[PDB]
Amino acid sequence: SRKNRMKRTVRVPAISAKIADIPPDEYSWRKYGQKPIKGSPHPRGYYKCSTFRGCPARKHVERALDDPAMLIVTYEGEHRHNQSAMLE
Ligand SMILES: [Zn+2]
Repeated sequence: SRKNRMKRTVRVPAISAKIADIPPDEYSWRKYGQKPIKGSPHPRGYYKCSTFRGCPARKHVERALDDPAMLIVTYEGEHRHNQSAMLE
């Protein structure tokens, strides 16, 4: 084997008045069901990235335990998008 990677980042926008656990993205996404984490209450949602076809990748959304306000995003697979797709 040729190999797959997982990366993590934390999201939390300062500018907006209210924090949403389902916030807006630069690109569209598709959502799958949600499943619980044992020992950590906080449902983890499964999402896929939809922007422009040919994009390989899947992602999961999780909430920070430090503070419920911060969001954790785990991306698998690389993302390649066309700027015109946003318009699009
Ligand atoms: Zn993507």
